[PDB]
Amino acid sequence: KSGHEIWEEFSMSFTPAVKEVVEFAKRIPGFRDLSQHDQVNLLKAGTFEVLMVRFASLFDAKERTVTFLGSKKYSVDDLHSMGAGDLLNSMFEFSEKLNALQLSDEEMSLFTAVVLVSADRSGIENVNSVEALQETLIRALRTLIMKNHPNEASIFTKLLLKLPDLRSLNNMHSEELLAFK
Repeated sequence: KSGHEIWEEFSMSFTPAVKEVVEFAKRIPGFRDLSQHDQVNLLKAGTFEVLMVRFASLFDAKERTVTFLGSKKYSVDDLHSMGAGDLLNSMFEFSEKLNALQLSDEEMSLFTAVVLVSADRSGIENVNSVEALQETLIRALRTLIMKNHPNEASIFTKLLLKLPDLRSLNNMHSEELLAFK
């Protein structure tokens, strides 16, 4: 219910959501050909970030209300009372900005590929391999946004900036989330 009891609505979700990530990444072109080490280490290390990008749809910047799977609604303007970490706050700010970007289906999910393969290299053997792939996936993402967002160019680089921002969200707020299973 009340104050910080909102983590039960976000709780239940996103750890079940862990595995949607693994299949998604299964469809990523070239992923399955990376070292079995790295693929999992990369999944392990960027999953959280993929969730961030992916739960941005949960928030309605227009109505300033996130809606969890199960569809109980709150408000970023209420629950910042409510004791609701400051995470879901941080989640607000990030997601409406990325939401403003008005990506498309095809784009939003390519961006997401690039975000997984961009995951912290720390646990990774073949980084030179993993950068080959990000740089390729980051190819398709340049022309698609130039294609679909022609005098809207900036969207491309404004996406490359979201990345350490997610880096940080991850290394700031991870401790309390994926550790559910």
